[PDB]
Amino acid sequence: AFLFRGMFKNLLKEVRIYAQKFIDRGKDFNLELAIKTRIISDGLKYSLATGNWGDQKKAH
Amino acid sequence: AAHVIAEDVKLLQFHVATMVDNELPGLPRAMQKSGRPLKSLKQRLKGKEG
RNA sequence: UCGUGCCUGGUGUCUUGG
Repeated sequence: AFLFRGMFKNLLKEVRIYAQKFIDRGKDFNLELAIKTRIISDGLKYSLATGNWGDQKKAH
Repeated sequence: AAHVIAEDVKLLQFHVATMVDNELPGLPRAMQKSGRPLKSLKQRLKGKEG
């Protein structure tokens, strides 16, 4: 649960920038490409693998 | 220009200073994009394993 | 009836040994 909080926050940061880059063009934005699958799937799989209870870039 | 040259020599000051010693008080640390701090020359001879 | 030879891994962490 401690993980999944941070990992879900990361993906809301992704869909954010992806909505932005797309509205500014004045076009329309699509969430299917915005949804970065590799946040959960890899974060979990990472922390459960190394043992480091965090993100990979702040793992120290 | 003085401002852009100051940025060049300060960041130059950072890289040259971090080469010998990668443990400064109140200073960012040299790290690889591979997610680890660089072993400076001082780190090759500081510790029990150097 | 033939003639060539030492390649060869670095980094971190947990478990465990006296």
